[PDB]
Amino acid sequence: VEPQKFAEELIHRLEAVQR
Amino acid sequence: KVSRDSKVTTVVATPGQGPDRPQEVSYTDTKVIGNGSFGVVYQAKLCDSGELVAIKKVLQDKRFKNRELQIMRKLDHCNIVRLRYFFYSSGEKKDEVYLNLVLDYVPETVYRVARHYSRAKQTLPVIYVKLYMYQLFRSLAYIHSFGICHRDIKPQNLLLDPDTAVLKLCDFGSAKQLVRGEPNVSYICSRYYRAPELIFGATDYTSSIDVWSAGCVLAELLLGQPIFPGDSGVDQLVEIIKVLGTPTREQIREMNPNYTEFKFPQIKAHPWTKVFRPRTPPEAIALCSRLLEYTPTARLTPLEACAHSFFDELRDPNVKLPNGRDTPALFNFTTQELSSNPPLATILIPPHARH
Amino acid sequence: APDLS
Ligand SMILES: Nc1ncnc2c1ncn2[C@@H]1O[C@H](COP(=O)(O)OP(=O)(O)O)[C@@H](O)[C@H]1O
Ligand SMILES: [Cl-]
Ligand SMILES: [Mg+2]
Ligand SMILES: [Mg+2]
Repeated sequence: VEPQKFAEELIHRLEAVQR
Repeated sequence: KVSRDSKVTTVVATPGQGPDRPQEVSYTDTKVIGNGSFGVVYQAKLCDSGELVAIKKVLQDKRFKNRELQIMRKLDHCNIVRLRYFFYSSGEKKDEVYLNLVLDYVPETVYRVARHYSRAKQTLPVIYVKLYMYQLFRSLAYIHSFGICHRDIKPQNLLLDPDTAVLKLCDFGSAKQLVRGEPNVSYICSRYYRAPELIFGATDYTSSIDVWSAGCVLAELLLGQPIFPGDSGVDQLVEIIKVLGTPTREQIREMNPNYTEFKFPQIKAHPWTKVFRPRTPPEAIALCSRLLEYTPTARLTPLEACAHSFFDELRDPNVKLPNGRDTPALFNFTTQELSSNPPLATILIPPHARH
Repeated sequence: APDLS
């Protein structure tokens, strides 16, 4: 689980749910 | 050796405690109460005593470090399932060596009891929440005092005797004696119950991951369903952030320093009182927030959790079970399990409990 | 899934 790839997915998910 | 009497299976098995002094053990009434890739789980009746036992049969020769037998042999606690005997036999795979663990049989689990209330659309009464959560923290305090981390805390691993309301922790196939400064596998918990440091791929975690799993169990009991579901680690992490809010840079560094320099969007925290139902006790919410913490060192220790005000009802001298029986043993603390914080015995042992 | 040997 490379941190670069994992962080990108998490940011993309958090942006979608962000107000 | 198998001989007729029902079919009586006779083996020479080693008792869990004391030095290795194997003795003949006879049992019958064998039936499967579980099955998985680990091996097979059987129920049996001991011929001598007639007591029911569970026999977990596994192939303890594999790539993974198999500490299960050695960890269980050291454990002797009223909230941890006892290992009566262990022996070796031939398994389904020919020419292979299978380990057999003979444990006290326990009929139910926290998950099975909880699922009934979910199906019935009721809520698990808070007295059972206090009783079950309190006994789990005692078991965690005991194992953690030896430096052992369960690494698989979840409702399916919490056995119940609904008559006595006694909880027994089990499934030590993932436990490990964590060594400060020795890396560990980061994929060690189960879905919905992995601490955020585990989800971030940390290999330097501690026993506090068990405390996070306990908080997940506690929220699940209060909620009626898992609080952080999700197939993947990102999915579960999104659930956590949506409740706890985006972790700070210092909180991220406490979990895994490799992620400190990423720009995670700031998501506002959802208040705990809005997470659960309006009828939820305030002290349960208070205990939950001190368990589900981003920074692993901020989470309560298991011994500290037992002293929480949410468990004050259990320390009441006139507390009784819903069925009428007196509560199980709750204040018979040994100095071993009180090692981390001996002064907590002032709160842990109520004045009536001392004779 | 214990620690790999
Ligand atoms: N001593 C026991 N008595 C009754 N049921 C048990 C016992 N041990 C395990 N089980 C059942 O077997 C299931 C699997 O748990 P266990 O065998 O301990 O670990 P694993 O899930 O790795 O096989 C649990 O959900 C539990 O209900
Ligand atoms: Cl015979
Ligand atoms: Mg299990
Ligand atoms: Mg296991």
